[PDB]
Amino acid sequence: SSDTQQVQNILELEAKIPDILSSAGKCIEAIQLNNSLEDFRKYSKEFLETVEFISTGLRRQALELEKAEVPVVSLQPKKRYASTPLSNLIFDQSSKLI
Amino acid sequence: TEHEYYTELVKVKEASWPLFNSQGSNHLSVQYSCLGGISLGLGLIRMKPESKSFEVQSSLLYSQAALKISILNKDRDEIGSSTWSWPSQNCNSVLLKDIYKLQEILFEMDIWNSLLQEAQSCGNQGVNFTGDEILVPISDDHVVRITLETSKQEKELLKCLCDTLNAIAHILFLKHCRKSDRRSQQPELYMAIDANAPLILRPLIFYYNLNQESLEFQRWLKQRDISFKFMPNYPWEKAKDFLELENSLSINRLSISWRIMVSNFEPAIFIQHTPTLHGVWRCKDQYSSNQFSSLKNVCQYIEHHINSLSRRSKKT
Amino acid sequence: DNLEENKNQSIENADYSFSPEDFSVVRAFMQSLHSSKEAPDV
Amino acid sequence: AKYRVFIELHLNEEIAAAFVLQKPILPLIYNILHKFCLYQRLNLLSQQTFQLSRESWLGHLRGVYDEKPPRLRLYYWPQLGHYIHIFVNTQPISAFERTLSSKRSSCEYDHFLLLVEWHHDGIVEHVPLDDHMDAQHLLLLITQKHAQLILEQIRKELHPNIFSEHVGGGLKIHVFDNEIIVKVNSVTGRLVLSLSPPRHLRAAEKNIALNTQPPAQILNRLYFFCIQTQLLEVAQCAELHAVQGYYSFPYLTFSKGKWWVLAYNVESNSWSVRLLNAAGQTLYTQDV
Amino acid sequence: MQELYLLGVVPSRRFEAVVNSLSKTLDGPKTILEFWVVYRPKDVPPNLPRQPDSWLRLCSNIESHDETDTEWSKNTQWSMYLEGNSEPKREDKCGIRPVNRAKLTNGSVTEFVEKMGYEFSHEYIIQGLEYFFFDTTVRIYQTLIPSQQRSIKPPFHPMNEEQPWILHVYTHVADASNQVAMAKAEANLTKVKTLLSAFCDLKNVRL
Amino acid sequence: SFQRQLVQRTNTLNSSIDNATLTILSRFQDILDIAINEGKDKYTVAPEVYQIECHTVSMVRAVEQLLDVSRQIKSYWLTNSLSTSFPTVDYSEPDLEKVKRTLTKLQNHLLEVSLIEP
Repeated sequence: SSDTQQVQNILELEAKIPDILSSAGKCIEAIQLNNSLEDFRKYSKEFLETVEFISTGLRRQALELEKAEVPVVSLQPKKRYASTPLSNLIFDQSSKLI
Repeated sequence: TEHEYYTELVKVKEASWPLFNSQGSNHLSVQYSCLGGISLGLGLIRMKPESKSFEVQSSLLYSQAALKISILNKDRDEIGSSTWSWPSQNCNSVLLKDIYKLQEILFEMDIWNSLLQEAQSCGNQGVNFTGDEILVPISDDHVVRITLETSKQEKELLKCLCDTLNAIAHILFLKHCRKSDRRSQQPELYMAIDANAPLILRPLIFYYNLNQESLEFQRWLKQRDISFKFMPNYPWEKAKDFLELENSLSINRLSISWRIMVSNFEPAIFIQHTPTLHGVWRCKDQYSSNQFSSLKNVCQYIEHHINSLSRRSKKT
Repeated sequence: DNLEENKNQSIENADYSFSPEDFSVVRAFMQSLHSSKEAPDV
Repeated sequence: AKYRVFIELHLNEEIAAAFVLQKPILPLIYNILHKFCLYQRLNLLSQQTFQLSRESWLGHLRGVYDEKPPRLRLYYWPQLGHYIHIFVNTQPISAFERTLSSKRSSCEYDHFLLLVEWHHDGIVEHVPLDDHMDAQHLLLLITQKHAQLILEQIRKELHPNIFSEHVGGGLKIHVFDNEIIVKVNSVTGRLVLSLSPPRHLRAAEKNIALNTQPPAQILNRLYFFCIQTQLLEVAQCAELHAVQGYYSFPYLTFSKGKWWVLAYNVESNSWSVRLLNAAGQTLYTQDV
Repeated sequence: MQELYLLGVVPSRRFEAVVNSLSKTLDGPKTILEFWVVYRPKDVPPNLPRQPDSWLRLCSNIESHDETDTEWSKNTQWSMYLEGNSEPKREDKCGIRPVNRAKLTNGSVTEFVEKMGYEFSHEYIIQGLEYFFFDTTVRIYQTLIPSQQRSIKPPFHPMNEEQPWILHVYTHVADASNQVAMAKAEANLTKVKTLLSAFCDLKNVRL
Repeated sequence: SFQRQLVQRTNTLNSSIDNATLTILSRFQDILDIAINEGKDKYTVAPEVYQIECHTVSMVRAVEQLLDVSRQIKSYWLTNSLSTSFPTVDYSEPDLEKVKRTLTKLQNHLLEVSLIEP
């Protein structure tokens, strides 16, 4: 778990959310089309975990966002003047011209 | 739509690039000039459903740009030619290629800012600019004109000169980036004009007037055929890396001895030559030392010897 | 056009940079033109 | 393509508006077609000024654009300021009004122009415009005329003794020239001794930046001093030490060696001898 | 020379991130190593100010100089400081104290404090990095105890197992009388304060 | 202080999250209260329909709020500083020798060099 990896973990969370719609619409459908209280007991029993796991997953990922201690405000960059790769790059072209 | 995007951002962040949020546009954006140079640069990663693959918007003018330099003739017909170039990249994605062309464009815009800005101060060496071009009057009626890109053996030799003029300007440019570190170099400031000039181009002129003058002098001696011993000692004669060669170009005095040979009996007249970059012909004979400026005075000074010493030959 | 959350964060100086500015002043073109067409009437 | 869309709309509205009211009919579109391309002409200029602010050439440029009918306010270098205005304008003339027409020749257009004011001169000259034109070139022509007026002014402030060509105040000193072209943008004339100039730079340009004294008395000092720079190089043979133990009057006082003391001199310029201590026998000659 | 100091504790637990941050938003880093010495006045009766800051502080860059040498104690470059107390009830805005950067060059260096009658007192080694910002500059502290008195042989002794890194923003006013220069300086430090407050908590501290 | 900033920010995030989830679950939960049919007056049924649709829209909206949070968090994970400057084409490390011979030769172009000597 580092840098981008948590973001990828968030990708795992991403698939779950939209379905929460149809699942609810599935639950009602059990008392609707299926006309069955028991199957509604089932899918309603399933439906809540989509809520709980995602909610707790967010609260915990955010807690990770605090543990990482990434600053609340983006830093203003200095006008970077001479990272080495830029230097030996330009030098490389210099020899390339020579 | 979602998974397509932030994964691309992962593709860039994996390549280690700064990232920053924008205004209400809400897209994350690349600090494409991470290697830096002078000015900051940013670019939003615009979504491109039309091409699926993302493309980066930027305020930059020309899609392509480089610091072209060229040699005008007496009729200003072009002879030499050059254009700045970059080594090829091997990106896993088109977008990163766009980032590299982007950064190189910002870079060249900044180097143009440099030569244009110096072009103000260095005009007292005779540098000129109409704004759209930069005149550099020199010997044999020529102008080393310079312009940013919009939107038999002599040709090879001059092409090598173009390589020098083009590359070294960038090297010195990087040296200026090093000088932006703000050590505040007091002693040269009074040797300097106004004020924190890049000094990216002045030495380049300096070695040229040096070359032309020493050349003219040697031709002055050859015209009457007289022996002499030129004794160079360039700062760049000694370097173990480009970092030292970088410092080889400086405001330092450049002494040059000139043990001219005249009499087959009387001693050679030492002729020190020390052109300071800013802020020159010191004769020294059998009689006494002298300090000139114009080379012609040096010539007539020799003429006093070819005259009066000949009269000394006539004394007995 | 027609007419011309807390996401305030951005780099300070920005410049040199880019940021839309998706559109500007183009409305002011024609509208200055019609405000001016009525000018002789005024 | 948005321009091909949004523009046609309102114009097609007004074409109907011609029939909603009195008949004009066509020319009303024509006028609207100009100020459009004229107003953009300001933006395409005004925005460029900002490019000359945030980028080169940095400061001394901040022409604010205005929300009213458009109004630029370019500024310049500090000097105890100075500004240009630019506007569209309407100037009907009879000379075409009757001599033309009755043909494929419009009566009223009417009307559109491009003002270019040139203040702090009292001239307010209406300099010609002719595309291509940029935010730069205006400023260039303006600095040219303005600074050249400063050149001719100082030329009036210069001594009669030192004649100068109209080319740019390029005053002579036998024989070497001292061109004094004014620096573009910020002043302090970029004079060129003649290639690469010696220390007089700091004595001049940087000293001119000091702002103290008129840019003339200093130049007078330069004309006074450079001749000495020549003669001292010519002073090497025959040690004309130019001892100042006599007097610092303009006539000058060379000495002699290797030995009351005679005092060879030059001033007019002409050959001259004035042994003195005191002030003894004197006489003049004119060779070469 | 009225210095405008600032202070900022850095836990060592998070110290590297601060470095990676500052390097990407400031000039430098430039390497910092130095060997303080204090030589104590010893005179009675008062009025001797005999203040804890009144004790003199000679300073000497030692980094470029090689560790193996033992005669560095005089051969090395040296300087002298006073650093008076910060002005009273100075909060919010940075504290301000007088400072005087003396220098000297002779084979006789340390001896002079005895020539003033001063004798050896407490001493400590500093290590860290400096960061330029035009005029203003920020240096980060580590007050390592030397392995031996006047010895330059590593390891040097930490005050504790987890020594805080002592961040220190400062700038050097040429003279107190110029409220204009004071304004430019307070402005620059204000901008620095804003610049790095995002990942650190600087504050004025009395001295 | 540096701490309370991230802390309170975390408080904002948790607040928006709990509010969104509670919103969804509440709007769904009250539909069952609205679910009753028989025994109601014919007029009383009518508002309840609109209430159903509005509760549903409220649910989908809070669902949008969740993604709105997700984008925030993603933005926070990309606003952090890079560990290092990025690698590039360091390949073909440039020679120093040719540069010297070229500069020294061109500077000595048409010139009769005569060694050095002390």
